[PDB]
Amino acid sequence: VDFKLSPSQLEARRHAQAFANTVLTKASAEYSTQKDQLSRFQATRPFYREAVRHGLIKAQVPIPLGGTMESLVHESIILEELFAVEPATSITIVATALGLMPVILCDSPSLQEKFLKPFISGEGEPLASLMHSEPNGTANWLQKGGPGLQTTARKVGNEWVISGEKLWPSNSGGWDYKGADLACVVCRVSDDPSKPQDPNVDPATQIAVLLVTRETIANNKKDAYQILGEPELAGHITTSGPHTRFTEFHVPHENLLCTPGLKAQGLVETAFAMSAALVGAMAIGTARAAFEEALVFAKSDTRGGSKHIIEHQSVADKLIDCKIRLETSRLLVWKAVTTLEDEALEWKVKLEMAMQTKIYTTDVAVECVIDAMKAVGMKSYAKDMSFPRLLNEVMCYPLFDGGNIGLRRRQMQRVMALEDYEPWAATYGS
Amino acid sequence: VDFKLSPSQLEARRHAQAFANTVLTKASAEYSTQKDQLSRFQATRPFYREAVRHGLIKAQVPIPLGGTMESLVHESIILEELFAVEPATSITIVATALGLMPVILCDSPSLQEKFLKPFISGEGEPLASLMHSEPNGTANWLQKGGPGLQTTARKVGNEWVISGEKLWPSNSGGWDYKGADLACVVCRVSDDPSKPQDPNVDPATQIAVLLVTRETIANNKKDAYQILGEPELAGHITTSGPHTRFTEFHVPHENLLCTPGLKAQGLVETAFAMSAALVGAMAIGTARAAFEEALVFAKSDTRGGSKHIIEHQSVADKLIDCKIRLETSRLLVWKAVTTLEDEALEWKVKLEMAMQTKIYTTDVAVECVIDAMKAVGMKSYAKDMSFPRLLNEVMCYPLFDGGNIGLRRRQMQRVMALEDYEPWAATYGS
Amino acid sequence: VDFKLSPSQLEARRHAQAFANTVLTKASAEYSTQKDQLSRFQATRPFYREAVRHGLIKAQVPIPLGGTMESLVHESIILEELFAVEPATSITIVATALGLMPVILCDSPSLQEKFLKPFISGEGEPLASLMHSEPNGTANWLQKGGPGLQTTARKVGNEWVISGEKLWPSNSGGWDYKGADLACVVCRVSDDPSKPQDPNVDPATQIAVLLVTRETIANNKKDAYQILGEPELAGHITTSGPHTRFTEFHVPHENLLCTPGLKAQGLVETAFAMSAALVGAMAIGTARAAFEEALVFAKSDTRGGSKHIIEHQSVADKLIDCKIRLETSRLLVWKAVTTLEDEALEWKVKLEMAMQTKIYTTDVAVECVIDAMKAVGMKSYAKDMSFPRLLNEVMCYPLFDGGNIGLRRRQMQRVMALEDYEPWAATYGS
Amino acid sequence: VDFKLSPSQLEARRHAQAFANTVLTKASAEYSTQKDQLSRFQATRPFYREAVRHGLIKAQVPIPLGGTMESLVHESIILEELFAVEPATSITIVATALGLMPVILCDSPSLQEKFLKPFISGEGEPLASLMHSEPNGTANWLQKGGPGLQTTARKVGNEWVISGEKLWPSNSGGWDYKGADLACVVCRVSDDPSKPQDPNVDPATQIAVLLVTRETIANNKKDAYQILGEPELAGHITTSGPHTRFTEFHVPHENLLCTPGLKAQGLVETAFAMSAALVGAMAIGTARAAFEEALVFAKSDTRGGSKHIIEHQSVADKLIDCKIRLETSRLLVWKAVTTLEDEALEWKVKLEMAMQTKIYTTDVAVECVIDAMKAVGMKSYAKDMSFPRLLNEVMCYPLFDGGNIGLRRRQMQRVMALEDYEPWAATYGS
Ligand SMILES: [C][C]([C]([C])[N+](=O)[O-])N1=C2C(=O)[N]C(=O)N=C2N([C][C]([O])[C]([O])[C]([O])[C]OP([O])(=O)OP([O])(=O)O[C][C]2O[C](N3[C]=NC4=C3N=[C]N=C4[N])[C]([O])[C]2[O])C2=[C]C([C])=C([C])[C]=C21
Ligand SMILES: [C][C]([C]([C])[N+](=O)[O-])N1=C2C(=O)[N]C(=O)N=C2N([C][C]([O])[C]([O])[C]([O])[C]OP([O])(=O)OP([O])(=O)O[C][C]2O[C](N3[C]=NC4=C3N=[C]N=C4[N])[C]([O])[C]2[O])C2=[C]C([C])=C([C])[C]=C21
Ligand SMILES: [C][C]([C]([C])[N+](=O)[O-])N1=C2C(=O)[N]C(=O)N=C2N([C][C]([O])[C]([O])[C]([O])[C]OP([O])(=O)OP([O])(=O)O[C][C]2O[C](N3[C]=NC4=C3N=[C]N=C4[N])[C]([O])[C]2[O])C2=[C]C([C])=C([C])[C]=C21
Ligand SMILES: [C][C]([C]([C])[N+](=O)[O-])N1=C2C(=O)[N]C(=O)N=C2N([C][C]([O])[C]([O])[C]([O])[C]OP([O])(=O)OP([O])(=O)O[C][C]2O[C](N3[C]=NC4=C3N=[C]N=C4[N])[C]([O])[C]2[O])C2=[C]C([C])=C([C])[C]=C21
Repeated sequence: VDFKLSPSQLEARRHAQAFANTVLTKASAEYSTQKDQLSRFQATRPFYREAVRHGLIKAQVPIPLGGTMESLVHESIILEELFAVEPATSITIVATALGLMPVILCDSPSLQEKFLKPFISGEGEPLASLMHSEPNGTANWLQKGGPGLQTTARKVGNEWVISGEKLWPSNSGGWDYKGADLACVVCRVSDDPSKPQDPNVDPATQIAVLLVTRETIANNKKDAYQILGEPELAGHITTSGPHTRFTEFHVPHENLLCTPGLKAQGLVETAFAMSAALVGAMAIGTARAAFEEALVFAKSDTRGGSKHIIEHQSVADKLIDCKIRLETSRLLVWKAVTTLEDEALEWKVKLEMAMQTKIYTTDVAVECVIDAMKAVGMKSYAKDMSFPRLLNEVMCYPLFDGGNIGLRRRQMQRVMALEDYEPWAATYGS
Repeated sequence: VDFKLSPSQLEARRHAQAFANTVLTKASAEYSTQKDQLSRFQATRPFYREAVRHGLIKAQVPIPLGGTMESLVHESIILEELFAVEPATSITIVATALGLMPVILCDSPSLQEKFLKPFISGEGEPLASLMHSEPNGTANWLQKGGPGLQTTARKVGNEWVISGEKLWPSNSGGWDYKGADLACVVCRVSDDPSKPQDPNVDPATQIAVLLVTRETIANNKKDAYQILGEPELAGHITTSGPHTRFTEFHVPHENLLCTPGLKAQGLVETAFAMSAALVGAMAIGTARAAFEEALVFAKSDTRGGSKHIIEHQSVADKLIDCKIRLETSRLLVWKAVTTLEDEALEWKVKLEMAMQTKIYTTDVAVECVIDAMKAVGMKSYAKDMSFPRLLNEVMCYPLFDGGNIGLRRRQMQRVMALEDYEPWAATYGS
Repeated sequence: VDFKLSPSQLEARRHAQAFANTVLTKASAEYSTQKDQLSRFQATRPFYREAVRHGLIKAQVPIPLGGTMESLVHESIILEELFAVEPATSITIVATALGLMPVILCDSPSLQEKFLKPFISGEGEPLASLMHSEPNGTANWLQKGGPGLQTTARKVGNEWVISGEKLWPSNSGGWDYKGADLACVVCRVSDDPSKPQDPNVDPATQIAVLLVTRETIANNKKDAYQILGEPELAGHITTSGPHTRFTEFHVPHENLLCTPGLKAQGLVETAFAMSAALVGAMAIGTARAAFEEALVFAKSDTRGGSKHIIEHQSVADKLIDCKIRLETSRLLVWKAVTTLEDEALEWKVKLEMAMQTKIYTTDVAVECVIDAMKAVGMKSYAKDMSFPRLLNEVMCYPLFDGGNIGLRRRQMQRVMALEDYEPWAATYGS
Repeated sequence: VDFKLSPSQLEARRHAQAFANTVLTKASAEYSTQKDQLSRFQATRPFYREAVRHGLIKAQVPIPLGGTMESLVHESIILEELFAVEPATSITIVATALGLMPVILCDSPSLQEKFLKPFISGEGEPLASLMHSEPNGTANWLQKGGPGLQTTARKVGNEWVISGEKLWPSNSGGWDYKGADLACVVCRVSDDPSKPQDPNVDPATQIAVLLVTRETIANNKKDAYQILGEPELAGHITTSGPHTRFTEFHVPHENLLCTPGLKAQGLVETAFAMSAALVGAMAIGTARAAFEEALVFAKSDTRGGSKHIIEHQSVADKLIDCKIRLETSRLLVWKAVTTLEDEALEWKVKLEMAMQTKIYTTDVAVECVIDAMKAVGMKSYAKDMSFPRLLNEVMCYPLFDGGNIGLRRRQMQRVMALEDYEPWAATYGS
């Protein structure tokens, strides 16, 4: 085994560092002057445009599909660098990547070519979004005997009609709330939403994914697609994840990601599994920023003492703990993404590895930021340092992209409970 | 041994609750429309004025001195209730109480009856502040051979001349930056601030506390007392702890709190030890609000499932951990405050108990808020819930009023290292 | 609010200390030469006798019933001192107290008078045991639809026939496997053992507690009561809790503790709820012994350095954390035992407090011992120090007397799930 | 970046598993009957003999030196499989590897060829030991101005005379207390052991390593080399780490490992850094055995419930936490040993990675065994399950091979304090 980065991986890092260093660094000056979530988001459009220009959006699509993605390892390296500087715009990129994953994973060349085109063109500010989350929650969306998703779809002729509400999906409403360039709406098939989901059926067999573009939205009545609100977040204040309501929203049958059922649910699961693995790079990035800033401070400040505070064991212990969390996190992420790319491995093995990664990396990231603040002391509580922003943003990772308590841990539990569970299949094989 | 509350204490809670729900609840609507810390602080004045009218300020001065204080247990019960609703103004009350303690503890009836007059009248909005913290830090202010406090004082004629800068002292500048009604400036005696502190002289033996009032500031040149800035805090955004600079600031000798040296340092230590214990009440209040909001949510929301999330063991485990943290914390606080009033115990014993409380309560309060958020899930990240504000505010406790890593733990370590260390003196007597 | 110990409580500690230092300290030299669990337990008999003579068994019975129990706080204080020195015999005293509680709590004066007699006489060495635990576990014994207790009682004429196996009940077989002087066998009423429990009837309504004595066993066939094995434990190597098999074991109807059903289940719950609060005293005692031995070592050993290791911040941090855990634990236990004795509080509130105590104290105790060993270093791993023993014994508390994960946390979760759940009822009343 | 294993690495795992299953599993039945440490240690000799015959000893010496070690990753895999079954003998192999390390790392083919010969012959049961640890401790053996090592050496004619005592060195005395086939005694140069170390000279410059064989001991007076005792350990009851007291022990000048000073200290530091990295493999092996035993139990036992306990979220949470700690640990170890073999990275980087590994893996392994026990419940406390043994064995890891609190963390803190500290050098290059 080896951990020596290839020339292209080293370049991806270099390129990624130069980007946010010369681009993202100027982001705050713009959105910091906005009064609301949406305004802040829109203020980042120019920076997203640059991301596109630098080919960071095209890098989210596989080469075989006209993109420039090299591997999940390159992507993890790039994300770490971006989040280590500015999550703004960087989060918009990962959001788009998620929105594209279902199409990238489906087995319909014509569908991919048609919907991925604006993302591989390298121009404009194409936004993608995987609309799954709902106001009532989704941790139990696959619970047999449960209500199931409240966003339902029914086939009426050569088209589908969507009804329901979504909440949290990133960039779902695009820059101007008239829809994202591409949205994968996850729905539960139901000819009559008024009637509860059959408690005897497997919820996964009721899943359908409908591709919704700005064109789709413009072909519908205005009251068929509307944004009820834009949540004000504690951190990631420039991100958009509106509360959207679909009322008799018509979608062409040609926009069906795939045959409703297990195949559709499998695509959503695969997309979220790959995302869970990459979320680690985001947590590491944010946590690393705190660590390096505390490290720099501890090695150059005595706090009125006779020596740099890093000389005090208690301070060093905190920093040591931070370093270890980051190091173990990155290794787990790399192992996860590489495991996901190993065709010879069973999906259950890949899913477990991805779940572990998301759970661990997001939990310790919070601890790392807090410990860094304790080591720095009172000064870390003022806005003149990065810590205030970092705490609010790191607290999002353990909650988003499938909270650890309600979703990820449960998905992992399920796999571990299987009779043929192979604990170390991803390491020593079978 | 018993824990039953007396009618006096039960009344304190009710009054604290009534005040917090009638006055404090309306604070947000006022300071939320302000742009900066200072403006947000000034916006809380009408609320501080109401606190004074409710005798909350006079309740910070012991009856013998003209106040109406009943006990530290009453004060803790009050603080828990106030902070469980709105830290704004509440933090101002505790700040004034701290700046008052030095005078309350000194054995000079003359200074007391003179400088405690405006705080017991029950009129206006008198602010007191203990100016100790400095821009370079204070965790090593007593280290032998170190730089020592940067705020020095020298005797010139029949008055003292202060030179140096202070940073973080609450309400130190007052409502209009013209100085707090009463300020206890902690300085290091030095005839020449140009030369470093004598490395062969014990720092504590050179500590002096000068009382500075608005009048004192008015009797000096405008450039002798200047506010250099107001730090933007991540939490407790309505507090004021400016960066003050003293330049040949002349103070009457009659304003010396006590003899310079160990007696002055003792007053400061004692004041900070008492506040350190009461901080636990503030931490509990903040952490309780998070626990309760999460508890209510878990017993009323199913998150799209078939049952309330509290029925999920993982969720219950989180709520249970928060409950235990809050429970153990309140008991510790109560034990600490009582121990501090037990004149049958040596100071080292009281000190150690006070440090234990501050270290434990503030540390677990952070974990309690975070665990609660993880239980609630994604929705806890939206500002429509209290969690966003609670997280920011709670992260201040482990850092302020003497950080745990640099100050409190060191103070406790010192006592434990002593030859006559009595581990359980506060419990099973000495 | 008062933590001042009365003269009787202070006297209880002194008495326990004297007993521990004069008697318990000599136990090790006796059982250490035995090659098995039973033999080691028997070797402690000549030590239990002393406990009886000192009135330790009599102190397990309330005064109104002929005992000398002063209060649970006295018991808490006594157990801490006893376990801080030697778990041997001390655990046997706790075991007897548990086996006596059902009778102590029942509403049958005649029954109490009859069966408690040999325990309040202060003669010989009477052993009591609450036989509840079984080979298949008991965490789900009250689970509706589950198999329930595998030890069942069948009413045959004027006698009860017991069938099934018990495992873990402390000293249930007495000193010679001829049975404890008094055993409270918790059974599930079943007219036909070969048939599974009825999934339509609440398990709690089928619980019966049968009193079994050495006489009852003598009145039965030899193989109607047999010890199948004596588990070799990791710690508390002198305790007895055999695997017992009841085959057509006849028990006089008069030996029925009370009316089968909710009332019987109620007695078992209250008994285990009271012990759950007291185990905290046992955990504190074992952890205190580790902390004190690490503290003494740290204050007198430099480990080849130039100063006592307690001067190193990392060592101090460990000691500080152990002290806090011990401090918060004792306060919780006292609050719990005090709450349990408050006749003005609903059972729900008392049970909740008892669960919090058992969960917190036993969990934190394990960390306290481990941290003490890390602070001491390599030396703590040799049997020339007492850590090796403290580690194995402390690890028992989280698992025994109702495991935290399967039983205690679940009982607490249930209480919190209730619609009328009052979080702070035990502190601020209703 | 790649984690895939080569055919040789998989073969190494299969070979280790076969050896542990066909040989190590029979060790317990042999040493369990012995009464003391030495006797137990001696009972493992036949098993160590088999290890030799299986070439496991020769596999501790690099291929360029005539050994058969393929790489540190192969070694890490072998150790994990061995310790997952039986630490006995396995720990002996590890001890020998550390003892040979100083010679393996020195730049003298002549010395290497001469002293490594018995260990690569593939016959007998040769033991090696790195004698560094002492009765007074060694955490501050390099502290400037401190006592320093108490085992001193002085040059007399064409040979050296050793004076002092060693405590803990594994197999230092050999199978019959006549000495290990090879021992690297770490001494502090001093012409007069009665005089204190010069507080003006860097301790590292006075370090000397002398090679002592059974022949060396046999060529000295019986009173010059004597075992003063064999500590009884809580775990790893078959390991030997005598208390030796060199008295005017004469060693040939040619047996000097290298020139006294930083070079000698460098060899010790390097040897211990590599051991620290491999210790993680041992911790993983032990923790893995606990995890797997609890996993199997949780999937096949309902504990009197209606479903396997793994179906309970609190139980799954414990197993998930264990799995994650194991996964992150193996990855950190593989990364560490790989970093150690990277000739492109400077020492400080390799050292930092090695310390992080020892610190994380050993600490986390303890938590894993405990969580596994809490998951299984009461049954884990009985010796009919392996948990009791695993708990005692895992607790040694955080303390031995350089405790984390006194040595490892201090070594890491030293590196991080360096002005040229490159946090991510091992990952993203310099
Ligand atoms: C993530 C994403 C991004 C872009 N990235 O990728 O990075 N985003 C998104 C998108 O895109 N899309 C979608 O759809 N979405 C999203 N988001 C949202 C989120 O993710 C969500 O919401 C989450 O994650 C989920 O939620 P949660 O929280 O996890 O769940 P719920 O349902 O809500 O629940 C809550 C709670 O409760 C409990 N539970 C429940 N259930 C259960 C439980 N437990 C146990 N068991 C069971 N069964 C728990 O506690 C939970 O937690 C997003 C967001 C944001 C902010 C951003 C920025 C982005 C995004
Ligand atoms: C608190 C108060 C209030 C009002 N109350 O009472 O509630 N305030 C105040 C006042 O009033 N006054 C004064 O003076 N001040 C104040 N503040 C401020 C604070 O408190 C301070 O600043 C703190 O606490 C302190 O600081 P810290 O951080 O703790 O310390 P420093 O110096 O800074 O340091 C840092 C760090 O470093 C380290 N270290 C050092 N040294 C050492 C160490 N370690 C170890 N060892 C040693 N020796 C550590 O890490 C530390 O941490 C305030 C504030 C606020 C915010 C408010 C609101 C209020 C107030
Ligand atoms: C405790 C006692 C003493 C004397 N004191 O009090 O001190 N002892 C006894 C007596 O006396 N009696 C009786 O009866 N018993 C006894 N023991 C025994 C014990 O306690 C028992 O066994 C326990 O505690 C119970 O068990 P656990 O473990 O807790 O449960 P189980 O069933 O077995 O289970 C296990 C596990 O699994 C799981 N889970 C289940 N289920 C569930 C779960 N989770 C969740 N959820 C659900 N549902 C968990 O993980 C659990 O853990 C005793 C003992 C000993 C050792 C001694 C020394 C004494 C005694
Ligand atoms: C390890 C080894 C084996 C074989 N392997 O490799 O696996 N072994 C050995 C050998 O071989 N050799 C030698 O030499 N040794 C040995 N060992 C022993 C051990 O390792 C040692 O001893 C340890 O680790 C070290 O110790 P510690 O504990 O770490 O240190 P001290 O000095 O003792 O100390 C203690 C304590 O204190 C404190 N501190 C001190 N100092 C300081 C501190 N803190 C802070 N700072 C400073 N400066 C702390 O707390 C510490 O901890 C061994 C063993 C065993 C058991 C085995 C089985 C084997 C072996």
